[PDB]
Amino acid sequence: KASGTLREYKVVGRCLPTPKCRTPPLYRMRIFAPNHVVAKSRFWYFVSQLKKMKKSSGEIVYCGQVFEKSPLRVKNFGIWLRYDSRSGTHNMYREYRDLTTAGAVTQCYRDMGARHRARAHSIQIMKVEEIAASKCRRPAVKQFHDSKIKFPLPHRVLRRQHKPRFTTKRPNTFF
Amino acid sequence: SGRLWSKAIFAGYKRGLRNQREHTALLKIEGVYARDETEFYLGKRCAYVYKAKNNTVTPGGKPNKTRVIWGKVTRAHGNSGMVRAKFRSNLPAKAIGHRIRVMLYPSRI
Amino acid sequence: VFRRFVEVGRVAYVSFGPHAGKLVAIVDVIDQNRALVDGPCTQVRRQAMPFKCMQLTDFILKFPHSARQKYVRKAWEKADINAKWAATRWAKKIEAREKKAKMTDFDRYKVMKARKMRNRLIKLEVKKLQKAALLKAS
Amino acid sequence: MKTILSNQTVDIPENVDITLKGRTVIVKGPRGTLRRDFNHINVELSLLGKKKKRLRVDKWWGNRKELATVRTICSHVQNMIKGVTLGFRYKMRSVYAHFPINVVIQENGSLVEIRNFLGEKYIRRVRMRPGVACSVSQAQKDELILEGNDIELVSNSAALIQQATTVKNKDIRKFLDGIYVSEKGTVQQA
Amino acid sequence: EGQVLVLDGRGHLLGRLAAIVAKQVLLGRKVVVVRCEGINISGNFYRNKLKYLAFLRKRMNTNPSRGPYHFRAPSRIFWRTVRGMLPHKTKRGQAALDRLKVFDGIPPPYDKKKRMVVPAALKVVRLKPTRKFAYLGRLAHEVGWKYQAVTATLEEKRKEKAKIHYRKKKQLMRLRKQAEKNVEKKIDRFTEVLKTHGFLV
RNA sequence: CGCGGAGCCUCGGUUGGCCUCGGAUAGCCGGUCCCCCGCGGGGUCCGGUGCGGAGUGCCCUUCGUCCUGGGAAACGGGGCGCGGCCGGAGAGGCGGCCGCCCCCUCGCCCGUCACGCACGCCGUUCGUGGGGAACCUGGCGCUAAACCAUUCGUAGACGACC
RNA sequence: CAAGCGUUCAUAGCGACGUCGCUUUUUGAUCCUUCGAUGUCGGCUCUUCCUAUCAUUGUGAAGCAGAAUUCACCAAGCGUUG
RNA sequence: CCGCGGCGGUGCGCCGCGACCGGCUCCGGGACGGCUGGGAAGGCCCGGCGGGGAAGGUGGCUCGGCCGAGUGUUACAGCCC
Ligand SMILES: [Mg+2]
Ligand SMILES: [Mg+2]
Ligand SMILES: [Mg+2]
Ligand SMILES: [Mg+2]
Ligand SMILES: [Mg+2]
Repeated sequence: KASGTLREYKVVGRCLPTPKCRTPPLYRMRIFAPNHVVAKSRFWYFVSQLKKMKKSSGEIVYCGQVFEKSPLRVKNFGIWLRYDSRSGTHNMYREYRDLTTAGAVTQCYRDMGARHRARAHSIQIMKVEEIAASKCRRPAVKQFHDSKIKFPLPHRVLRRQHKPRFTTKRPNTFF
Repeated sequence: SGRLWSKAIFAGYKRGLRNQREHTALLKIEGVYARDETEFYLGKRCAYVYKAKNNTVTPGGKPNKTRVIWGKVTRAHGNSGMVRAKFRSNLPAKAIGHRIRVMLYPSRI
Repeated sequence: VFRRFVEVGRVAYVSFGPHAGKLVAIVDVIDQNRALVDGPCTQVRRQAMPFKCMQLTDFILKFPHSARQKYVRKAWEKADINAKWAATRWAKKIEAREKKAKMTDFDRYKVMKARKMRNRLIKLEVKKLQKAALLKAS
Repeated sequence: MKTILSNQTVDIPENVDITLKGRTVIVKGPRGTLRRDFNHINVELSLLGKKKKRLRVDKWWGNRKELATVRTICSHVQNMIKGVTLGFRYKMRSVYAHFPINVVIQENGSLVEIRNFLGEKYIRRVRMRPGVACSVSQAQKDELILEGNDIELVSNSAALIQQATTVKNKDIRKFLDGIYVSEKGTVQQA
Repeated sequence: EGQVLVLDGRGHLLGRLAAIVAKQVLLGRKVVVVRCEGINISGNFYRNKLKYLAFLRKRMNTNPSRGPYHFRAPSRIFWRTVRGMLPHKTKRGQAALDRLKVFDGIPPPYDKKKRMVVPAALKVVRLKPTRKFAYLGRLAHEVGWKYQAVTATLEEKRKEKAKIHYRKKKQLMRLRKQAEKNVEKKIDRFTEVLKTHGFLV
């Protein structure tokens, strides 16, 4: 796996029917990836760990986007996680405060990169779930979280440092 | 009585790093720092202009001391508003970091 | 000391990006670089928008912190931004840049002339003020 | 993790009048006037209390290590206020077995002159900083009094003579001689 | 742009500037960097001193008068850094360096010219405010300048002078503005045509 | 020094911009009624600007020629026009400011006519009295030193040096 | 890491059974270069560099009272002889 | 010879133009299909049913000229969700 900006390529797939068992079960995984072709591939990595199921012996029935029910409304995304460190393999609760499940983990994958040097091909999402106000543990998130919430954008650099690559005026950064 | 010939520098000829390819020159036009910017400069005539020592003929004139390799802008060259231009004869390297004179007169407005 | 307190409801002019040069009410703050942003009457959907691409104004308005379009439709509409903006010094030096780029070679020939004689009628008075400033010194 | 806000109010008394030039705080009370620049630390110093009741230091888009400093500025300001109201007094009591450490101040404060520490012929001299008035005490035997408005200045100067007076090539477990600070206090107590 | 450039070194970043200088030197543009004492460097004071002293030990053992020349003045130091970003073995590289010109303090002609500033090499922009630094002035001193004191006292003398001009120039603008108001009905249908296509609003 | 006539060559260019200090979780400017200092400087108060409009996103000045016969504008400009007093030294090289002669009347609107209209074509326009190397006019000044040879040694291989 | 010694006490000073490294001033392996042969051991003289600090400067240790002594840091500034 | 009429070759030397075509590299438009017969949103309202932050609120405290501003709590809706 790599990345781009992730999307919920949700998927169900049966283990194709033998003469002995004619109506084997079906199973939606929230496979959670950059396009179809991998999000197909990613249930079967994932199902092949859980069930005794395989790309020969199966079929994807339905693969398709699940696409956000509330994408104009900010939300407190938690994520029972699992990864593989250079040492062992480790579980995590983590919170991202984006407004869209996918974009919320899009974060996570970019932080596991940064806060741990964990690459996507090592990570496993157990399950994302949006959380209410309370029942958030991470003070990073637990502050954006109020009503009379208040900023200045203190030491705002200029970008456009090459439009006028030179100038007479020195810049400004108080605004 | 002024520019017309609009101001530009000749930067290098199109090159890799352990190669260089002397057909196509790289032209640094003044006041154009984006690849969006540069679609005007496409197609335009340009001229590396000199004097050199012996006299030479001049259309609408008497024999002058001035000569020119006489060319044309093909296309843009990377994000920053550089341009690639191939003149009729190849440019003489002496000109590196000198003027060339990109005109307007094959305008397309 | 600052004076522009990224609230729920700082009007922000979008410096740049897909919606450049439009005003936008910051509905609510998502994160440490991203807001939930909406410009009802300036034609900008409720969407996420970063603090780096937006600069912010002395103006506030008073929807509350996840109000739903209809309610930021109002509070903008009365309070009246799109008239109060346009009496600002922003709006008049924007809509000046605008008018220089938007200027035919004719217009520019006129100005060349109009300036020149302005700059003489201004100069002769400055010369005359130094005469009076020198006679005052005497 | 960056913390959206941290702040602290210093409660300024009725005696004193602080007036901050941007970031640079100046403080004038009864005793004198002090100044100090926080042109490093980078915070927002407001003087919110009208009449004149509060210095408030903000900090604002700050991670852990600058959040520290909110409180440190807040301190060097209290520490100024105490200095320009009350004024500080570090006492330092000379200590020995044998050779009497023999102190003698020599312009006003300024030169603190020390014969005989441990029988040494070299007469240690020590300058004070500006605004630090040293003086030999009374009502006690071997005891200096360093008076000044500025903590910073008064306690280098303690330490300068406390450190000028150090033994070498011995057991400083045993050789417990020299001059050292016994009591950090104030001139006026209230 | 055209013509001679003058860059005011203060508040810039030693190499970040020099890369920008050196690009334009190679495009035939004449640059004149001024006031190189003021030029400043990322990393803390000592770090870069220690890094300079490392330079000074680098030295051609079998004869040193051949070996590297560790010039001490900031002008010279910067030159070096620009030069390392030119192909200075070759003719265009030496022809380039000649288009450069670099001073400590700010001299005749160049006192008397307005002068520019590369924001993309400018320290306030490029650096974070919670980071440490050297001024190439103080660095240059502790490495073997003789002339931090002099270029101080001269620049103080120049600053005092320049301030006079700034104030007299300030006084002409006050006359311009008062004379606009003292003649605003025989330029009141020219100023119109200015503000209509943007100019002067 | 001025101002004159030809000609090898070596090139780059093709309006200028004549100025604070610096801050950056801050600045810019005004005005002071008031206060202190040396027309200025410092202070305090208020009033404006501050994604900056006495903004390098900037300002200025013009760019086919002259006619003449209205208005707007009217003492502006010139004669390498001419003397005196400044100020400027970091490696000045430039300003600045005062008499007198002669000459001219120009920026913006307009009438009104004109300029080889070369019959769709290229190095067009200037910084150009460039830089440098050779030669034709007047006035005023000028008016050698160096090296060899010799001598000396304070120095020595010879060279070098006193 | 740490079982011990050190009157007592792990670790002032030491430190077993184990275990992780450097280093190329020891010898081995190896046989990459040279057999149209690069002078093959020591001594003298003379430079310069390193630190893997024996002295000295400034320091922190000690089971340092002094005296004397070892442990360690910056440190290679000048020393190392007949 | 004057035609430079019609045909066949070229250009002395420097050049410019045009319209087909091949290959490219770009740039403007405009119309549709599908999809959890797309999610989301808007407007208009209406009639309902619930929950949280939190009030045109109340209240403890502060700061300013009953009003304006700050914090603290129960939570109905006279805001919003
Ligand atoms: Mg020419
Ligand atoms: Mg001892
Ligand atoms: Mg024991
Ligand atoms: Mg041999
Ligand atoms: Mg060592």
